[PDB]
Amino acid sequence: YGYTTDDIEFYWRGDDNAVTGVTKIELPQFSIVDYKLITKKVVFSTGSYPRLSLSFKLKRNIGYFILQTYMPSILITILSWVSFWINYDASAARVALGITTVLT
Amino acid sequence: GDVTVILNNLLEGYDNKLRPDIGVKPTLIHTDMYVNSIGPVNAINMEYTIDIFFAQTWYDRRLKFNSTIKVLRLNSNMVGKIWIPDTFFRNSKKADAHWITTPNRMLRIWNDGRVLYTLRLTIDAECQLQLHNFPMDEHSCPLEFSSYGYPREEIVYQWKRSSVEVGDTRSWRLYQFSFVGLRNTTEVVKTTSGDYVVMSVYFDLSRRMGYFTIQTYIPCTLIVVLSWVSFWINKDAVPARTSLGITTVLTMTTLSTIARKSLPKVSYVTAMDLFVSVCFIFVFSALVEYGTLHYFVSSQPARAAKMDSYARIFFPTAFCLFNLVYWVSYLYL
Amino acid sequence: STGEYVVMTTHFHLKRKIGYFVIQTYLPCIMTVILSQVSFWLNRESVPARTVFGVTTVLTMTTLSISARNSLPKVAYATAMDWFIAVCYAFVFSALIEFATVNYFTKSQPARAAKIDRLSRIAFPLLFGIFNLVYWATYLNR
Ligand SMILES: *[C@@H]1O[C@H](CO)[C@@H](O[C@@H]2O[C@H](CO)[C@@H](O[C@@H]3O[C@H](CO[C@H]4O[C@H](CO[C@H]5O[C@H](CO)[C@@H](O)[C@H](O)[C@@H]5O[C@H]5O[C@H](CO)[C@@H](O)[C@H](O)[C@@H]5O)[C@@H](O)[C@H](O[C@H]5O[C@H](CO)[C@@H](O)[C@H](O)[C@@H]5O)[C@@H]4O)[C@@H](O)[C@H](O[C@H]4O[C@H](CO)[C@@H](O)[C@H](O)[C@@H]4O[C@H]4O[C@H](CO)[C@@H](O)[C@H](O)[C@@H]4O[C@H]4O[C@H](CO)[C@@H](O)[C@H](O)[C@@H]4O)[C@@H]3O)[C@H](O)[C@H]2NC(C)=O)[C@H](O)[C@H]1NC(C)=O
Ligand SMILES: CCCCCCCCCCCCCCCCCCCC(=O)O[C@H](COC(=O)CCCCCCCCCCCCCC)COP(=O)(O)OCCN
Ligand SMILES: *[C@@H]1O[C@H](CO)[C@@H](O[C@@H]2O[C@H](CO)[C@@H](O)[C@H](O)[C@H]2NC(C)=O)[C@H](O)[C@H]1NC(C)=O
Repeated sequence: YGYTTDDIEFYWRGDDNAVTGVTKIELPQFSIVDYKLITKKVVFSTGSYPRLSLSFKLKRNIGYFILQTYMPSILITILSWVSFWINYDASAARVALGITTVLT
Repeated sequence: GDVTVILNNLLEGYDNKLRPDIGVKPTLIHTDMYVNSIGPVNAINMEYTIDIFFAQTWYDRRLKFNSTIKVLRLNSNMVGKIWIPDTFFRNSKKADAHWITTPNRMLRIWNDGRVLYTLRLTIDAECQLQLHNFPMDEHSCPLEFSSYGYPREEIVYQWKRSSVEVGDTRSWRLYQFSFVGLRNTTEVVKTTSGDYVVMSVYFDLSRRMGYFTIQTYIPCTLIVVLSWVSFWINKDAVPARTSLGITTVLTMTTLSTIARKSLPKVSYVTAMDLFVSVCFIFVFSALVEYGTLHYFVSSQPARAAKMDSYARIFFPTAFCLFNLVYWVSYLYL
Repeated sequence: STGEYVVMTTHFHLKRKIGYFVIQTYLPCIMTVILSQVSFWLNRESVPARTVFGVTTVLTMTTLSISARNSLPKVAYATAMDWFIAVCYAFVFSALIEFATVNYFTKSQPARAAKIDRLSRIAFPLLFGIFNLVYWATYLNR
């Protein structure tokens, strides 16, 4: 914050072992694909300051979503399709099915 | 009187930045605890609250006096003037001491330099619960602590024989679980700074069934038998049976949503969502069965007449079998 | 482990007010049970009506149990409200089972069907009243 690039210099110690403990991180929903360590300088109205960046790339898991909100949609659409086997004489059943599926 | 003179002579030429025996040998610290209450174990955040009375005792040859009084008993007004080890809990999400009305601390300096330092803590420790076998799951998840800046060559911790002593175990907020035991452990870990002596206390929790038994299991089995009730209504009344099936499916999916909303987002299949999925399948199979029955009535009536009585026996037997299998398997696993 | 300490204790005795739980659980449960027993006075020819009655009352009781269990802590035993909701669920399920039995005996032994229907028009309300009296008496005396 206070010291510009002619007063302080940031660098990672090792440049690849500076950040450890990533492979041990378990997330309930995501999965750490990789992580990058960047060293650069930013320029503000008051000076040029050093900067490091630790950038993770989280990839989201899909199992929970399939079991939670994709399967019910497919089963409700199939429950809508069953109305095609019902004969056209029953007007209170096919309506029922279709309306209920729409609501769901 | 003369205790003021002793306290003044102990703090004359005293540097509270240098551990006792800074360049001789590591400082042996004996740690004890007193678990007041193990707070609620919420699985959503994979954490659990605990309230303890952390006691640390070590030897300080600089706080060594020679008078008639054997022990100096002091409040938290002299804790910030002597050396105090920087013990921190390595798996605590958020923890804090108590300050009402006066900082809850105690300092007892014996005659030969032996110091006892006790404080009250409320630690929100972290433990990644493996939410398989849910809700028939058992966990054993720890509370780890070690020095922060002093490696193994400077600070060595060591349990006492009767170190960890739980309280009454009855007025605790362990709702869904049940305390079954504990065990202490000492190891050495490697860090970018050095080698540290890490102590651990493992608490064994067993999830008692109940809330889930009455929140999801009974509702879903009662929905299954509700879906079976349709097998006895006459096959000519189409709208009644279609309404039965579709509303039963709707309630089933609502109950599955709630049951999964109980525990956090996990990408694997537990033992509860498996149950609600089997129940869903049952209801869907009863509905497609009635659909095929109604479709075959137009083609061949005797086929449907036999199919109805076949299903009336085939469904409850398959459900009893499923239950038996499921329950026995998980209770043995 | 350190010594003997003097401890001053102060208990504040409390007593829960049942008005809100009455209004939001016991009235909906009782009204659902009544709406369910209404399905006995409908004629035996209207099957879809009684089926709707039964199914919707069972669903209402399920959602009522769910909404009633949310207010409390996640406790691992059964409360009094839990017993009341269980008994009301049993009553609605028994009404549905009776309708199913009547429909099963209809068109084959309609005398027996009409007999059990006219008997269930009196057996359910008296049993529910007796259960209400027993429950309220044994739980308000304490
Ligand atoms: C970013 O900014 C943040 C905000 O500025 C900043 O947070 C602040 O950090 C500082 C330092 O870390 C904190 O200051 C210290 O706080 C310690 C305890 O903190 C707890 O309590 C405070 C409230 O403090 C009141 O209550 C205590 C306990 O009663 C009193 O001791 C205090 O004096 C104070 O009392 C006044 O206020 C009361 C009303 O509350 C009145 O009733 C009372 O009459 C007084 O008027 C809480 O706010 C804290 O919560 C925060 O911190 C926790 C930490 O875990 C967080 O979890 C939480 O979320 C909050 O963030 C916490 O609960 C004090 O003990 C400490 O003072 C001692 O240490 C200093 C330094 O060593 C000494 O100089 C000082 O003299 C004190 O030592 C004396 O007392 C101790 C008692 O243990 C003795 O052992 C010791 O020997 C010494 O006694 C000697 O001297 C005495 C005179 O001093 C004498 O009487 C004795 O006889 C003897 O001779 C210090 O005040 C500050 O609270 C934080 N503020 C906030 C809002 O968090 C943060 O760090 C910054 N971040 C970074 C990266 O920099
Ligand atoms: C103080 C009260 C506390 C009790 C607690 C719960 C009680 C539930 C509500 C009452 C149950 C039934 C009410 C009295 C019986 C009705 C009277 C006429 C019926 C009858 O004749 O009996 C047969 C059964 O019908 C029927 O009535 C069939 C339904 C009866 C039981 C069905 C099983 C449902 C299970 C409920 C639990 C499920 C979920 C619970 C969480 C009809 O036919 P029949 O030919 O045999 O009659 C032989 C004569 N012809
Ligand atoms: C707490 O830690 C102490 C010290 O490690 C354990 O005490 C040892 O217990 C074993 C078997 O019980 C004995 O063979 C050792 O002699 C004991 N050591 C000392 C120094 O007393 C104690 O068992 C631990 N508590 C547990 C695991 O619950």
